[PDB]
Amino acid sequence: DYEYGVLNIHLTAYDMSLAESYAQYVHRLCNRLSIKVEESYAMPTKTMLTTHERVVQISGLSATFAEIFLEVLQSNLPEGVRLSVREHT
Amino acid sequence: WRLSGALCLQRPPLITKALTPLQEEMAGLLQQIEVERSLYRPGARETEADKKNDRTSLHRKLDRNLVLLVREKLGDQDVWMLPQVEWQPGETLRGTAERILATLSENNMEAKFLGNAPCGHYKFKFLGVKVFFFKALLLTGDFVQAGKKSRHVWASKEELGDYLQPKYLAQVRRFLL
Amino acid sequence: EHSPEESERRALLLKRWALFKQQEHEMERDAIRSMLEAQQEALEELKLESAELYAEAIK
RNA sequence: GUUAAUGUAGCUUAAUACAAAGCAAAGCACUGAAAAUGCUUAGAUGGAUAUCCCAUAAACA
Repeated sequence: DYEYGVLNIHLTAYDMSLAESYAQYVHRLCNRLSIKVEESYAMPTKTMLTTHERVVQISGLSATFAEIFLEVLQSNLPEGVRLSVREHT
Repeated sequence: WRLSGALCLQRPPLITKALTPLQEEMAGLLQQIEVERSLYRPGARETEADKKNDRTSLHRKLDRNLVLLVREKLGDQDVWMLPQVEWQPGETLRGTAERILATLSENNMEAKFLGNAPCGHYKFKFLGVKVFFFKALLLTGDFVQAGKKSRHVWASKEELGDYLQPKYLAQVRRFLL
Repeated sequence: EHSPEESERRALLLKRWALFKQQEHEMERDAIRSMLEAQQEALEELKLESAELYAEAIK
């Protein structure tokens, strides 16, 4: 018996507001799908200019649900934002 | 009983839907205020322009999703099928699913099997046989040998009905987009 | 910077864009339900022929 | 075709009366997230009696 793990999506965008707007937008999209989001953590600045990364916690996926979800997420991606999918520690 | 396994491969849409011009100009406006209120060779956009007929090539479409569809030959049958391979009960569906990824396609496609539960099963009889349709999501696909001797076609659902007539093969749309 | 007329024009279509998304989500949610129900339907189909094979699948 | 499902809007036997209702869901604003809150968005009798029914989709086929 196995189920989809809890995978954090790190929304990395140079502009904080753009990431926040997508973070609010993507989370609201998750509300449509009823996807549980435990937390939205903020990473420190990517000091070298700096960039801002925002975690969108995602818990619980299904085989058919997962395939549609990623497709919706891609289309939602407004501009110059890089998506990421990584298993939580 | 003869056991035959198949995989319903899913190709992600690489390119997002284009934003409206008002969104772009609105994006410019929010971009400017964001700085004020800030708190602390690439591949071609569409690689289909040159081909126009390479259904075999994985990159038949980039804006939309695709599903691999491979002509298959059996001992007594030769019909257009979803990617299919012969499997044994000892191997689990994911293990059989993995074999389909390399056996039929022999490519370095990037696939992860997160859900072991299958999405499609249909029985075809003339000898009792059944087809297993697995489900998986692709982050990206690197399909080697685009021009194979096989008639593999990447089409999500548009060509599924055209090539797969019977309900045992035309109902694959039920779990597809 | 958008003009006040532009905001009014955008405001009208933003409602349509919200409406377009809202209709899509209802279909999308129902589509998942059919797909999930179809996935359950696929689960039942092979169970009749051979339940032992699912023993590996359910893992 | 035989069995069988299944047809007010995600849900409801809310309703056929004085309303096609209530609930779920939705945009934006409000910036930990969520929830709350303000301002806003879209809808059904696919169908009859006063059970068949055509459509749909299954085991038989």
